[PDB]
Amino acid sequence: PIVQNLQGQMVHQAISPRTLNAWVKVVEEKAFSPEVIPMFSALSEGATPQDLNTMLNTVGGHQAAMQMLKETINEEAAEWDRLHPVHAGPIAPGQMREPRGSDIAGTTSTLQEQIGWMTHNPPIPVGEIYKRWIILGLNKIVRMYSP
Amino acid sequence: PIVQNLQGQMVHQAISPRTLNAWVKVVEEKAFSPEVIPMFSALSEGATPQDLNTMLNTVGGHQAAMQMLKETINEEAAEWDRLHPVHAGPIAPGQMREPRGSDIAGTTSTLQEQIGWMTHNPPIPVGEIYKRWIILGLNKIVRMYSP
Amino acid sequence: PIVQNLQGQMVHQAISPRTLNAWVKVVEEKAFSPEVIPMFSALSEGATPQDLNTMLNTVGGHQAAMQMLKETINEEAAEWDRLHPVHAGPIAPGQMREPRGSDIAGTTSTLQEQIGWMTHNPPIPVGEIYKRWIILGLNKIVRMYSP
Amino acid sequence: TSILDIRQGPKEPFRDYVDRFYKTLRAEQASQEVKNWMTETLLVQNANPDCKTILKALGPGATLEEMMTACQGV
Amino acid sequence: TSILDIRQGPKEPFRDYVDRFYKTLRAEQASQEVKNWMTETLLVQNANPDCKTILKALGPGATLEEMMTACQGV
Amino acid sequence: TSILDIRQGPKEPFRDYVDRFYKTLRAEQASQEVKNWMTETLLVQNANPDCKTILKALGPGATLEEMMTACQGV
Repeated sequence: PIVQNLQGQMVHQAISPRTLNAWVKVVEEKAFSPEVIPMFSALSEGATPQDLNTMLNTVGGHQAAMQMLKETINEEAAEWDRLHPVHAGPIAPGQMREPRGSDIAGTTSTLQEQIGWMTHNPPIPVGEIYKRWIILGLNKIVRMYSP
Repeated sequence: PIVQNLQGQMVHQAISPRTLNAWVKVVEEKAFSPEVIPMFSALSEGATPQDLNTMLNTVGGHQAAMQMLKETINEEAAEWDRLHPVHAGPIAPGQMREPRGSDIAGTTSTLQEQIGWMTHNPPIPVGEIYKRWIILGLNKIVRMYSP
Repeated sequence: PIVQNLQGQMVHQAISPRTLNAWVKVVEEKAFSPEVIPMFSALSEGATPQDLNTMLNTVGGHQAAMQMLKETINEEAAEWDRLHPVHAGPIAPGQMREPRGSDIAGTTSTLQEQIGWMTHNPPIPVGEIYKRWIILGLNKIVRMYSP
Repeated sequence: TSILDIRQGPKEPFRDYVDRFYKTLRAEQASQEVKNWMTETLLVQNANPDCKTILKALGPGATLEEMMTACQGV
Repeated sequence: TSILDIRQGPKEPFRDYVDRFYKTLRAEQASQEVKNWMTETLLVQNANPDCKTILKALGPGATLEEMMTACQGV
Repeated sequence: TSILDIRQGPKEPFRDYVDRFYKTLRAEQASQEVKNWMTETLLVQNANPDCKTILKALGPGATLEEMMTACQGV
């Protein structure tokens, strides 16, 4: 995640193993139950896309759901690209590039790039955009997996 | 929560997973028992409204009680708005806005706004107002759930 | 509790959840056994009255004993008020008020007031006065609960 | 399971039924106004005859602690 | 369960009953004076005949360690 | 249980008895001088005849390792 250091700057720090394991354990115990979404939300505080793929990729089991989510993440990403067209002409030397759906999904962007966008002024909340897609896709799952 | 840093200022820091899990475990084990209220009170030390909705939203089970509480929180909030009318004329550029019942419930306010009110001079104790509503609503529950 | 900060001043810091839980677990496991008293004493190091009511109020079970203790705490408090009369005339602007049995029990005093008395020069050990009442009342219990 | 399929048994305490209701209501995502409509309507409708009778005597304006204490002996 | 419904069994130790009493008393929120009235009154009244007999012999002014040691063999 | 009620069985090792003694002595709160008096007195007095006999042969001035090794075969 990207956290604020004592000095008063935003720097990246790694997520903790008993945080990781707590994510694992939630999924083990409460599967598709709604409490998973606030839980997720708390444990995703200050998290990167990269950390969010890590959390999704580290799941075991419920592979039908994991595929449905993936496909929702790509749909929501396809929709990001649709709604926000690429911008006019070449990229400025003085500036950094606008993200695509796949940069938001973490796929085409690097960590330093993910830190550029979030730490820069104005900052862009690429975590929160992926977060809604995850929560939206979580609703899809919850609604389906209701019996 | 909003905690004091080493430098001598009040800054926000996230709540810990084994704190979260301790909240979960209390509820699992002691359900509606009275010891839940001091316990709550200790674990809510320096907590935000936002953190208090997180704690309430992360409950599983006892949904009749969770609904009774919600409805108590809104009643107590409706009562906040009644007792404290909005103030005269437009909001000053030099000042920040007075809270409503829904800002106290965390709903209409943002975190930075919740930090403005609490850290500012004079500070306003929007946690402690929600805390009484929670404790009051906890009494309602305890009294009902006595057999 | 009130602890010394790195800067070299006495400031209040909250007690820890696995400290809280360790207090709970002791009581669960060893009930009225004598080892509870040194144990208590260690975990009450630098503790406030407020924290001591928190610890007593968070007990579950053994309610006959909890009531006997309460009633011992009030007796010992009644005795504090008896032995130490209130002082002559009005309270000075330059000074802070002398405690009563109920301020020692934490009841009539606020935290900032509890920090005033302990941090001020000379300091007054209102923790240690309540501590003896707790230990005395612990002897009463231990002696009764011997079979 | 659908919210319409939530019903009170002939021997089931209301209490255990109300818990089931706000759990299933907890998995409904509809507007609050619709969920208010569901609350006043469906809960009583699928309640058993003995309690149903009881709840009709509370009239309208009733709140959950009073409903829950009202159907306790049933 | 109501405080009036708290009573001592015919074979139940007083001790286990007194624990039940201050647990239920712990869920009563009444003025202290009323709760004092409940203490001296209801506790003895719903105590079993064998201990009840014992407690009548302690007279008034009695405290909990002396009541609790008084009804121990019963 | 009272300290006077602590006694050694006819088949009970002294050792298991001495443990019981300083546990109960651990719940006595009396002056040290009185507790010294209890140590030299009550321990031997409620000790069983076979070990009691043994302990009489150690004489006075004896310490706990020597008492504890003295009554080991008994």
